[PDB]
Amino acid sequence: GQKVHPNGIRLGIVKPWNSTWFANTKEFADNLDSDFKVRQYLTKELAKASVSRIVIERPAKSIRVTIHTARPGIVIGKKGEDVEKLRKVVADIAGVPAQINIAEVRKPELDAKLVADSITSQLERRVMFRRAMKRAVQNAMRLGAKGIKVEVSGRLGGAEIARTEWYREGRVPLHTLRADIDYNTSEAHTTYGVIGVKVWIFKGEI
Amino acid sequence: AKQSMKAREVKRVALADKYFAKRAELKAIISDVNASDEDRWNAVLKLQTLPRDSSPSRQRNRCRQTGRPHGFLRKFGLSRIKVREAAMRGEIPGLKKASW
Amino acid sequence: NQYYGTGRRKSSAARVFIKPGNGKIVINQRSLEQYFGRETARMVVRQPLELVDMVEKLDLYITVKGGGISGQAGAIRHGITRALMEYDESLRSELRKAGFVTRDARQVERKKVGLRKARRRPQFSKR
Amino acid sequence: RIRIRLKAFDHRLIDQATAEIVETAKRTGAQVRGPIPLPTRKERFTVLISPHVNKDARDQYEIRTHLRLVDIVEPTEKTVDALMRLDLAAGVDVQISL
Amino acid sequence: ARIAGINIPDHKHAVIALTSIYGVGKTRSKAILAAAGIAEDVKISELSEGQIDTLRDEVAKFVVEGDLRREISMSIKRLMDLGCYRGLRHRRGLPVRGQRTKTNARTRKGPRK
Amino acid sequence: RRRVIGQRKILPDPKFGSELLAKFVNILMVDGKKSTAESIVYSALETLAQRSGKSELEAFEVALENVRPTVEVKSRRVGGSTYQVPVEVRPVRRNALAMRWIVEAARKRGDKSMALRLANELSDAAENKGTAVKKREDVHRMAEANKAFA
RNA sequence: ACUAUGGUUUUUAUU
RNA sequence: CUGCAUGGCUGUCGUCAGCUCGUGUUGUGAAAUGUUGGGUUAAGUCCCGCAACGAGCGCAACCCUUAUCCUUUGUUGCCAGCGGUCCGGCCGGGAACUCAAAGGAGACUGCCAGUGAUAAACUGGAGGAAGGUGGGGAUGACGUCAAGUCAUCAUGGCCCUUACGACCAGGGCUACACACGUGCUACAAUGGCGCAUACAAAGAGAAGCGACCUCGCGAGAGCAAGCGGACCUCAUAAAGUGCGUCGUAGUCCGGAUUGGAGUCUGCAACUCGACUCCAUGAAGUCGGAAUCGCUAGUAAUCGUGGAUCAGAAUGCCACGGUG
Repeated sequence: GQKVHPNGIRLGIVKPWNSTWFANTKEFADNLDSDFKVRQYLTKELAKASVSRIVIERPAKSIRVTIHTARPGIVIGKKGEDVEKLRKVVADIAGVPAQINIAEVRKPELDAKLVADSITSQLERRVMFRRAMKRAVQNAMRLGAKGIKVEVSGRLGGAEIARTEWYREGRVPLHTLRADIDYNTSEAHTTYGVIGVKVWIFKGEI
Repeated sequence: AKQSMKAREVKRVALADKYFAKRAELKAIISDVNASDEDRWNAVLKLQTLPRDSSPSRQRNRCRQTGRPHGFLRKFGLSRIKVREAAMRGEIPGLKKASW
Repeated sequence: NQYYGTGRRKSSAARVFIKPGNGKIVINQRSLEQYFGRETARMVVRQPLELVDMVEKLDLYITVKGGGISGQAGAIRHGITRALMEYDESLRSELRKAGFVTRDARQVERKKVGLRKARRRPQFSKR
Repeated sequence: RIRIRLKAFDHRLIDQATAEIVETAKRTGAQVRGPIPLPTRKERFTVLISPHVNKDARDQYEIRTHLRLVDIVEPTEKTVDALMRLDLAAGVDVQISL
Repeated sequence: ARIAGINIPDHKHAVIALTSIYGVGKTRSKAILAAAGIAEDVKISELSEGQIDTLRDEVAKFVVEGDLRREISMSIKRLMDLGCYRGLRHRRGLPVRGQRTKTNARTRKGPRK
Repeated sequence: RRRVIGQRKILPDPKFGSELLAKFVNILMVDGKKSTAESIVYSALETLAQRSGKSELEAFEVALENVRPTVEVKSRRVGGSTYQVPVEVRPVRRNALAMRWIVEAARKRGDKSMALRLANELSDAAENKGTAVKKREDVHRMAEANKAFA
């Protein structure tokens, strides 16, 4: 059996957490639930915003979010009023006044979340996944990768077959902690299953 | 987990804003032992034996993402079967896999 | 002139002080002859003091806290040694040859998961 | 004269936060009282890897927590105003009560 | 043998010498002595020194043997034909405080072959 | 099959002048109870006080000269057959075997108390008869019924 | 190295 | 309902050394050569060699912890010097030291001697706090068992929906035609009990831990300090030692069974709860064919916490003592 998330396993390399907030243990379940309340709404509303990562931060009676997108022009607009709307509604579920920081992605087709979008959206469009995946792999090795694996799972092309398919390029370490692999997992669902995808990107050792 | 269960759990948070003012004091009044074979609540006892979700029993924290009845841990504020997802997503501050 | 030595064993710690000129043998304000009156480790504190002949030439003071009594004794042997090897640098090599100057490595192990009694494994005979 | 209670989940964070508080405190007080390190707090956990099966398999996790106090020895209150006009390292909690 | 009552032990501790004969409890077996100035130490085997020949009526003036049995059977005096829980569980040799009969039941019926 | 180790060297006691006291307190020792070991150590020399001889400083170590180990039996399997061989005791371990045989009756006999069991058995020391002697006497049978080994 | 010795384990699913 | 229809998620051999790609050679090919052999290793590890030359993944290391010296420093932990001063880390203070935190250094088979292929490496030696894998822990390649989960989530099919729903008053899941596994205590004298007393670690603690003090044979209840963390409380750790005492007695032991009387939670405890105090009391004197765990602070074996939670664990996890 396969085990442990290929990036979540590396948090032990003294990495920071996806939200930083302080509260005494008797209110910890609700202070954590407030964190899910914002992360689940922001990810649901950024599902088609070309976003690669989201980080939350919750200072004392405050919330400060940092989101990375390849296309900030579909998150900001109207002299900043179209994001002033997003600021209004996140404060409505956070219960605190908000700040919203939008970072712009360069080389987005080298980032595991946006490389995964490039195949997940085309798998929903019933595109020939072996071609679409081969291009996504070679394009990553063109743009800045040193090794990559993209791996598809279940109902391959709607057929009565499970297994996995990938075709790996370059080098991708498995158990070397200086390797810093960029990772993502997605689902395309359609009407006949879940139709999953996984991706591992290697850029060089730390 | 049942939709009629969370309905009761949500109404229990609004109960905390209407019951602990005076009805929790009426529950103390009808639980008193000091008087014997004399009436003082004869018409209002059925007006206090009806409320029941105000009992300390029959409560569990439950999972706020799966409604799971058991598996809670006060140190995490999270149901045990959802910790391994959160700890890989980085969603709990200070938590790390180490061994020692 | 006062001399000092640290000593450690099984998470316990000893602070030992030595002075020239005959006198006391103190441990937590008590006598070193009497604090280890029956203790199985009662010679462990003596081995380095015998090597100069005790209670005839120097003065000894000890403070110890926490853990076991055989622990505190084995910590004291290093604490005495660390002061005595500066009080007599002609003994510094004698204490290396006796091994009393090396750090105690007998640290306690911790309970394993799937096991109940430290590292005794729960038994299994058949399927 | 006041302590500035600084809390974090990381040592190099709580120190690089301290590094601008002691720099502010020199801009608003000429000198500082210097370090207070504290014993670092740590908790361990043994978590089940299976939802219902395999009772003898538990994985070993930590939560480590950091605290600092700074301690201000100038009674001039010029640092406790500037502390609330300061860009500080991210992921910490700061409190003051005279 | 059989000097303190119906039970056979030869040499027995004086503060429990009246146990296992149906008439005295563990604390009563020591209290019965101090009301008569009788020694609470050294094991006894014979009717010497007044140590137990002084205790014959002080035991018998209370519920003993079948009279003790009849008193601890007051629990079922309204259940001597009505079988409701305790009734049937006493009209036959049966448990009344729960029994995990699938183990630990030899003691209820007789020893294993 | 590849872990290689040795033996821990031990010093004679400053009072008793012998290396026996440095090891024998770890023999018959159980549950970490070394103060019970330091409380039964040669305690039979009081139940043997009329049969002790001169100098109680050596009056237990002299018994090893009558425990007199000569051979130890090893039993191993080669192919399907288990075999047994009596081999002569080794130059330091001969003393360890005497130290093991001297406590064979210390609990496993009806005399009651360790000291009385041990004094009775230290008085069967010359002939070695009846109970608690099997491991001392029946090992010798194999070395007198066969003197042609390889 | 060679104990003196023993017969027998329902069926089926990566297309 | 179907995880032998699935995504996701998690075991096991094993942390075993193994799984592959490019190129050159071989064979019709499957495939081999490589990756086998030799010396060596913890090891496809490190040396050597030969039609094989190199590379990728696993393996060593990077993650976690701890052991030492050197230097500077510190809270509510510490107390060598110094001021105050009954003398008290108490006040002032110090950061010497236990400890704590940071800064720096240290280990490399580097050095000696054999062995061996003048290699790698082992064993021994020297120096060192540490030595050959420093001690003790994450980490699971490519495979096997179609392992397990439709019982988290998601989902194709199948089924119930004038229901098997879930609202409410309530059952059963602690029912035994018979044995084993697990946990555990006694049969003890190398013991047990009472009384005294030596030496603790770790952790939890705002409808909590609850002190002093009071009441209640006691469980528990009341007055009520402090604490949200090195504050104040759970809480004087028990084995160990010392005196007394037992002395094969089916035992002061050990209490299945069991009756009463109190305590506590709850809308409600009898069944199938916990705690306490009385009175009543069987077995157990040694164990069949057989079986299990540890290589060192380990096996032994007694103490102390944590989670869950209205109320109740002997199961789960965690830390000391002797050894």
